[PDB]
Amino acid sequence: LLKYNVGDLVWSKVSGYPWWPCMVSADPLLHSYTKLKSARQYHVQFFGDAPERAWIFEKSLVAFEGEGQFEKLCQESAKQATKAEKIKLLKPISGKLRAQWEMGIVQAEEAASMSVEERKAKFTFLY
Amino acid sequence: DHLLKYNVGDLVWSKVSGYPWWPCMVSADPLLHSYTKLKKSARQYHVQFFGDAPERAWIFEKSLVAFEGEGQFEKLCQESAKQATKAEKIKLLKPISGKLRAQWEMGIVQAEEAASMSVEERKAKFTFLY
Amino acid sequence: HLLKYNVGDLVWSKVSGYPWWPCMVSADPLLHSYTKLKGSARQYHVQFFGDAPERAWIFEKSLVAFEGEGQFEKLCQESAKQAKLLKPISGKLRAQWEMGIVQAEEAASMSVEERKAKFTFLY
Amino acid sequence: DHLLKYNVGDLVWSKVSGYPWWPCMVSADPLLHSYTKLKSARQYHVQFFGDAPERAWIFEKSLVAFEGEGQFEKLCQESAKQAEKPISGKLRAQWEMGIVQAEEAASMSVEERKAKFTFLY
Amino acid sequence: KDHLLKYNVGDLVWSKVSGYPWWPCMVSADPLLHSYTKLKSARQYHVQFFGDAPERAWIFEKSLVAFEGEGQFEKLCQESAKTKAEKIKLLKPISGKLRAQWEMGIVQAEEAASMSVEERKAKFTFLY
Amino acid sequence: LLKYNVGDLVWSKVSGYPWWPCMVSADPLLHSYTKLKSARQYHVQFFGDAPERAWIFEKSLVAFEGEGQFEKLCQESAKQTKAEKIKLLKPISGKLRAQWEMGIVQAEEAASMSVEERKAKFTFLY
Amino acid sequence: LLKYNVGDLVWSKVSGYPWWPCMVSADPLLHSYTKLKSARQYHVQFFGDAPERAWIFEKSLVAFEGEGQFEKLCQESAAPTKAEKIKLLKPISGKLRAQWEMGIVQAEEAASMSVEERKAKFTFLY
Amino acid sequence: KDHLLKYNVGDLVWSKVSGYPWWPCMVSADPLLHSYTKLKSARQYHVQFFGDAPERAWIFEKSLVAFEGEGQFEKLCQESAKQAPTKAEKIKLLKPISGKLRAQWEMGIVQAEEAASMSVEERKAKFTFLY
Ligand SMILES: O=C1COc2cc(C(=O)N(Cc3cccs3)C3CC3)ccc2N1
Ligand SMILES: O=C1COc2cc(C(=O)N(Cc3cccs3)C3CC3)ccc2N1
Ligand SMILES: O=C1COc2cc(C(=O)N(Cc3cccs3)C3CC3)ccc2N1
Ligand SMILES: O=C1COc2cc(C(=O)N(Cc3cccs3)C3CC3)ccc2N1
Ligand SMILES: O=C1COc2cc(C(=O)N(Cc3cccs3)C3CC3)ccc2N1
Ligand SMILES: O=C1COc2cc(C(=O)N(Cc3cccs3)C3CC3)ccc2N1
Ligand SMILES: O=C1COc2cc(C(=O)N(Cc3cccs3)C3CC3)ccc2N1
Ligand SMILES: O=C1COc2cc(C(=O)N(Cc3cccs3)C3CC3)ccc2N1
Repeated sequence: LLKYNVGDLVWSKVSGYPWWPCMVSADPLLHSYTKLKSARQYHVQFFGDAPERAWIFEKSLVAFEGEGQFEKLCQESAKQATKAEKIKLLKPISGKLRAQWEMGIVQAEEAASMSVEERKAKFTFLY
Repeated sequence: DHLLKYNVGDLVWSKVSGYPWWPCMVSADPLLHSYTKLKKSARQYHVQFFGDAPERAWIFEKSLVAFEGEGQFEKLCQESAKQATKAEKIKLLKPISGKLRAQWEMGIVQAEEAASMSVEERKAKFTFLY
Repeated sequence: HLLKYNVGDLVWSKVSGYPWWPCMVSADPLLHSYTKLKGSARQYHVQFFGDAPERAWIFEKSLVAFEGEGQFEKLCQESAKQAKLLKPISGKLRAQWEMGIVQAEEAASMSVEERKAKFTFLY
Repeated sequence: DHLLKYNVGDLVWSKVSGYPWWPCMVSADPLLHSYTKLKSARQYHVQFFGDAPERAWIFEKSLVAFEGEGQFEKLCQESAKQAEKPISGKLRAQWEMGIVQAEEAASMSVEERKAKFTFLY
Repeated sequence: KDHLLKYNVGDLVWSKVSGYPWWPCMVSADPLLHSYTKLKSARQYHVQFFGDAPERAWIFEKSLVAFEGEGQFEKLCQESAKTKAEKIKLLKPISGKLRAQWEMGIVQAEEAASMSVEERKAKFTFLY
Repeated sequence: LLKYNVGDLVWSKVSGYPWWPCMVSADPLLHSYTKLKSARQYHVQFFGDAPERAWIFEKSLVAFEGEGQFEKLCQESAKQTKAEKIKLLKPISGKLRAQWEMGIVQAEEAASMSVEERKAKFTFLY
Repeated sequence: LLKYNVGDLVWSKVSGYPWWPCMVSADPLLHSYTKLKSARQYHVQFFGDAPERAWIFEKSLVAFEGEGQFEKLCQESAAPTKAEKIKLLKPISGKLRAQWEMGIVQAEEAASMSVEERKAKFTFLY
Repeated sequence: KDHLLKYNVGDLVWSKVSGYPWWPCMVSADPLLHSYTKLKSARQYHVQFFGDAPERAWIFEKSLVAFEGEGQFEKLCQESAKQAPTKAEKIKLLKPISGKLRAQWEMGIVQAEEAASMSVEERKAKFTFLY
């Protein structure tokens, strides 16, 4: 009766980073995909050419449908945020990070076009 | 997926001609990314053979039996021998030796540890990287 | 423009003591060439499809363009007439041969560039 | 493939905002297995040459066919006029390493350079 | 004989590197030099930093504290804080990528602590 | 109170193979080095250029001191089936003789080291 | 008649970094260890827990004897620019100090070995 | 230091292992022990066997011959069969290699001949097998 399961596509918010396309996965060492810290976390892998992973709170996850959600996610996170935080959040990503974000989105949209089992077999990053 | 006999992470015994019934786990093809196919008229599942030197194959459902534990192996042998050629029966009942006996034993140890786990955890621990 | 095969082309290869095997023409990971002349008679570097991949320099005379599994029967009967060969493969080798066929038929359903990017075995 | 400006193995200079024009090679995505796509505007997948290789989907407008190092000065002066400094340290070394790899790759037939310089991922 | 040093291979410690928070670590052998401790008059131990992006270093014994759990971190910070700029920096709570990796390390160290030293060595020794 | 511990050098006997230079190690997956199958087993790594690993019974392990033990191990195993004895005393050849030799060279180099150092140098990665 | 050869231990200077313990090695892709750019360069590998590599000019290389040279290298490098001198003499800290220290430890162990043995142990795989 | 031995790291040799044909090899350091030669009264060298499935071994100097090219293989076989006092050993030695082993032997020769066309430093950097 949990909201997300292994293979589910999510957007994750990490402070200092834009909403990033992710996939819920098992921790390569701890072999769990969700845990309690009173507050639920899920283990995610960040999509793109330089993959990363983290334990992200459910409050910082939104179900991924496509790229078109990103604008609303920014404007909603800006309205919920400190005067300096809002001006920082609405600012568009550039350079290396813009390319990697774009690469992530391309991988996530390709993953979305697949059945959960097939995308787990293709897009689960090996560690 | 909820409609097939087996799913990714399920533990099965696989029979390959010339080999004993082997402890396996149903898994995604590392290249083709499918775990089952029709060869439609006959279903196959992609399995990984447990042990210190892992292998993988597409095995017909007719050659798969749900894994419960080591105690099933004797019945599987005696049933396969009764279903089998005069030379095939004498070969099937003969107990495994050397390198293959060790690797079979190692597989059994891995399968029994995998069986003591929830499907999600065993997929995350026992899925062999290729 | 004069070679019969190019990198990414799907072929059947015959190695003495083995059945006609589903392969793909590839570059040598060290020598970086896909074809050479042994001496008068052309060879191509191929990768044998399956769960346990291998590679070799095979003579053009031992290569046939891969269309699908349906060719295997004729390849056997033709090799037998030119010569054990007619006897069907079993055990581990039958499984690996089957796995190769499955990989080759998936590779055949793809554009040459995509199949090179997906099925070129890393060494 | 015979209809696009670039193909797998072609050497190009790539411009990424905040980075100098970089010696690259057109290649297939190691995951998606495509080398070009449309986003109305064509992109090509490239690998950045060097001792620490990277890769990206770059628009055709930000790619220039690589001939040699001698082009870099003009590319900078043209990119400055269209747009408010010479590279140093770690980045200067890695850029230099890319030039060395790209110029070696340019001295080879497309098939051989694909077999030698395609970065494994 | 190893039974004479304060720490041994597999022991869980907190390590302090200037500009970084007290980090959950395990004492391990150098993957190249194959030693876990050395003298520089002053003893050092080779450690691995726990997390999703593992690192390693030769850290002085003076900068190591035996790991019991996360609850020690607050005292370690307040004691390290007690240079004017260094104190204001030390007491400040970690954010972004580093906070996530620190959290991942703690999760790994607390799992490792729930194990016998032989098992934790076999599970948590990072390959190099 | 166990006879062997992680890093200990042993000779292992597997039916159809000569007594082989090994090291007691933790299973890369199960993370245990010993188990009870009433009869104790230890997880070992076979030394050589093509390393292998297995769960071997304590009855089939002998503490490794050096190569000089091999002759006695053969003659004792032979004394312990008529065909099995003639096979056991026969000296190894080809690929297997080379790999056995490579194992002994690695084991003797491992023996010249403190247990911690040999664990850090000779534990095969899986 | 080249000053350096594969396996030789040197100090390399890269702008914005302290003199770093290296070892001359062949380029893992281009298979050359030296080239001319007029001015000779050597391919070096930077010692440490996070190894790197580069083509460094001979003018920015000094034969490595030991850590004791570092102080003189700094004071000699300390640069017509007033800001450059104050930044060069300043001691390294944090992550970089640890990795520099790890490099020195590796270079001094490499120095205690014959060239062939150190090439077989310390050549970083790529 | 290493200027007095017959072979050095990077040198191309043919190696004879009982039950196998004379094989194209390169003298290399042991990936673990980091030595390329040792005494067992009799000198051995660490070699890597060329081919698509590389192997390595410590081979006695008596079983090594400096590699010049493929053309030497016939004489090496003829010399080996003449030195082999056993009647069965001679008939086995002169027999030509087949199947998988013939292909891998061929692949080794192709690699060794490429390696021979290079300076010792370059061939060490290109053909030293990673372990
Ligand atoms: O290709 C990629 C994918 O992953 C990235 C993560 C990051 C990245 O730094 N983060 C923050 C992290 C938290 C835990 C570890 S990483 C994520 C964006 C939120 C930066 C660039 C990346 N590039
Ligand atoms: O560690 C292990 C696990 O896998 C093995 C498979 C085999 C083994 O050969 N097989 C047959 C195969 C089918 C196709 C590829 S392999 C399986 C027993 C039925 C032998 C030894 C093994 N040792
Ligand atoms: O999955 C696979 C793919 O490759 C194989 C090759 C072989 C196999 O042994 N060969 C012969 C070879 C010649 C050169 C190297 S290998 C090829 C079939 C003709 C056996 C099993 C395999 N299984
Ligand atoms: O050796 C190398 C090669 O690649 C590099 C890329 C970069 C580098 O950061 N970039 C920007 C990127 C966009 C997408 C991913 S990386 C490229 C120069 C434009 C920096 C240093 C490198 N060093
Ligand atoms: O997942 C992880 C684990 O290791 C890290 C180390 C560091 C990190 O940078 N350090 C400093 C180092 C000294 C020697 C090499 S690295 C350690 C915290 C003190 C940063 C992020 C990490 N993330
Ligand atoms: O370099 C090496 C080291 O390991 C080997 C094991 C074997 C080898 O086959 N065995 C039997 C095995 C039991 C379990 C898995 S392997 C061991 C000798 C007893 C053969 C050759 C080897 N070569
Ligand atoms: O463990 C290590 C070893 O290598 C490093 C290089 C560097 C490092 O960044 N450099 C500069 C480089 C030039 C070419 C590529 S890298 C070298 C010190 C001069 C930083 C940290 C390192 N840590
Ligand atoms: O591609 C290759 C290269 O190496 C091989 C070695 C062997 C091979 O088995 N040997 C014997 C060995 C002794 C020590 C380890 S291996 C060598 C030929 C004499 C067989 C096939 C090979 N294929």
